[PDB]
Amino acid sequence: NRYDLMNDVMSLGIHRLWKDHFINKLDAGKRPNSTTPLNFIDVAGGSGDIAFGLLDHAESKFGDTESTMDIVDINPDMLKEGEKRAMEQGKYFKDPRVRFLVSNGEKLEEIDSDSKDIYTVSFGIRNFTDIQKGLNTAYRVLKPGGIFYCLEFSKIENPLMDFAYQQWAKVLPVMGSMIANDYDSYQYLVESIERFPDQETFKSMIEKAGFKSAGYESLTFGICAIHWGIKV
Amino acid sequence: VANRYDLMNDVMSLGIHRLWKDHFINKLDAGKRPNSTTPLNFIDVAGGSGDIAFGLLDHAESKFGDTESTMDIVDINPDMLKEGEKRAMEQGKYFKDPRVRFLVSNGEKLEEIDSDSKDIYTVSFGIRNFTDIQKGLNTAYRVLKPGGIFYCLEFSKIENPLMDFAYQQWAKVLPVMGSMIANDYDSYQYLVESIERFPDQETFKSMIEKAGFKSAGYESLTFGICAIHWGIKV
Ligand SMILES: C[S@@+](CC[C@H](N)C(=O)[O-])C[C@H]1O[C@@H](n2cnc3c(N)ncnc32)[C@H](O)[C@@H]1O
Ligand SMILES: C[S@@+](CC[C@H](N)C(=O)[O-])C[C@H]1O[C@@H](n2cnc3c(N)ncnc32)[C@H](O)[C@@H]1O
Repeated sequence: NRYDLMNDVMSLGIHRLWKDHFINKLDAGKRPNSTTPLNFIDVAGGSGDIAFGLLDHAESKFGDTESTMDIVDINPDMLKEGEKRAMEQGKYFKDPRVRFLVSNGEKLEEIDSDSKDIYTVSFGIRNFTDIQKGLNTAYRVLKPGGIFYCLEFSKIENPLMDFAYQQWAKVLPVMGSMIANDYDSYQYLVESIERFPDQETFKSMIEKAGFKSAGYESLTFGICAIHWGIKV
Repeated sequence: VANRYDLMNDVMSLGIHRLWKDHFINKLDAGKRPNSTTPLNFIDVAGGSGDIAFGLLDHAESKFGDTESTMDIVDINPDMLKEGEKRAMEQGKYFKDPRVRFLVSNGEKLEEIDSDSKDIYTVSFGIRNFTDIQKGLNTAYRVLKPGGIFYCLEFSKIENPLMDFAYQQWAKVLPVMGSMIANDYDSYQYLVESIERFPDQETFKSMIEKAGFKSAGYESLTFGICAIHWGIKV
């Protein structure tokens, strides 16, 4: 919930709409005239907004109740909350299709090479101590024709909006400290967005990982962005 | 609609509003004691979603074993009360319960609520939206029994100058991000202005005393970003 709250606050809840757009744009899932089940992997899943979102979208639009989902997070306490959310909604709790896994996105040692059709990472890759290694691991995990999809904060192009965002980013750790004694969380959040490579640099890092037909779509003037790539 | 209100609460308090509400319920400490046989009559106003209402009944059950006290959840917005009924259904508690009623009504008048029928009156972050605050306080006095308790959780005036300074920068930038990210300057500016025009701790206390309440008082929370105000009928 700590990350849920910071995402709610930083984006004023609009991250929900970014996630809805992200899922609809990817448009992943087993088509009705096919019996091959897709193997999803959602890295840095946390409470599971994307993982459950992908599964829900695949069912309602395609009638897919076959595809498997691996939800991966480095933090066991963050993962548990995802499974805790799964029981209360009562849909993906104790489901053979859905696996919760404690693992580092830079390694993913438990995952087999060339085993996954769809890789997603949503607002998590910026927290990786090594972003490139995580991108290389993403490539390793996917099989030919596999789609990499990333939702993450980015660079705001417009100077006025960026200037307003910087002040927002300045006042957040101050307010987080005074009200919630949470300076470190908000400062690390703000600094992780600042350090993160812009739309073009990140695209190059995705290409450097080995992905082809790589591109991006800046959302809400580039406060965040959707990056993609296809294997081979 | 209720999601929108939960979001603005999270954003303005940075998620701390849940700690305010838990302190609010714990401080009130309401419920039929195990040495008593008389159930209490609760009224909750301007909280159709049920955050405080469900919390009050849960607390009374947990601490005292009180599973008999009645609760009237009152909101002017029918959409908010639908969500509360949806919450109660999905919760598996307080849905289709004779103890719990969901009622459409204006908090300034509470016409469907009889005089001297309630033991506890609670309003949480809703009274600042009342077009006339005094009318709401007078009505709260009317529905309460002798010995009835008025309890209020609402945004207030910050008493810590450094917290105030930080808040003023917050209040300026927040609606700007509202306009830029959410395409919604109005809601956030309206929220900031509704907090600004609300009476301070001493003024609101006076208004509660003008309603007729005795032994009135307040406790500032988080440097006075919000406050708990109370009053006892006779
Ligand atoms: C804001 S959340 C993202 C949750 C969810 N994907 C969303 O968009 O709301 C960040 C999550 O990434 C996880 N994380 C951070 N570093 C990681 C790493 N190296 N490998 C896997 N997960 C990581 C954190 O534990 C945290 O739960
Ligand atoms: C932000 S919410 C309250 C937040 C949360 N549900 C709680 O009680 O802590 C404000 C609520 O007060 C209600 N409200 C506003 N003006 C009112 C009035 N004059 N009478 C009754 N309810 C009112 C609104 O419909 C809205 O649902």
